[PDB]
Amino acid sequence: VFKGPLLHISPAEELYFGSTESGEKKTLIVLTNVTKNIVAFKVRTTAPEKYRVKPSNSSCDPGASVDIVVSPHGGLTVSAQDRFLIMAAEMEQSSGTGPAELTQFWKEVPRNKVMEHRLRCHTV
Amino acid sequence: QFYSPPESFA
Repeated sequence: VFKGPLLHISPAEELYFGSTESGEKKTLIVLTNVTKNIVAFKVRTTAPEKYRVKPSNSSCDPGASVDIVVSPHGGLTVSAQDRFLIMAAEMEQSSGTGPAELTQFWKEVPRNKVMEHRLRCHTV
Repeated sequence: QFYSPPESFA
C-alpha cells in the first residue's frame, strides 16, 4: 500500500511468492495510476534471466490499475537478494501506447521525471 | 544493478 506521486503500488515493500494450482510460484504487483495522465511504466529486476514479468513495459490510464504477474522460470527459486524496480513517468495526453511509442518515450523523458519504486522478495 | 527482463508489452 505505497502511495507515490504517480502510482500507488501494492505491495509496498515486500513481495510474497505463493504456489499456484499448477505448482508454480507467482506474485502480483498492482500499479494504480493516481494522476490524470497516462503513466508509462517499466519493470526491471536484479536477476533478468530469472523472472517472467508480465507485462514489463506498458502504460496505465488515469485512475486505472494494472496487474504485473511475476514468476521464476521453472527450476529456479526466489532468493532474498532478488529485487524489483518500478519506473514510471507521465505521458502526453495524445501519445500512443504501442511498443514503439513506449520505447521512444523512454528515450526522450528526462531523468528527473522518472519515478522509481523498489521492491524486495520475501523468502524466510 | 537493475535490468530489463525479456520484453513483454500489451
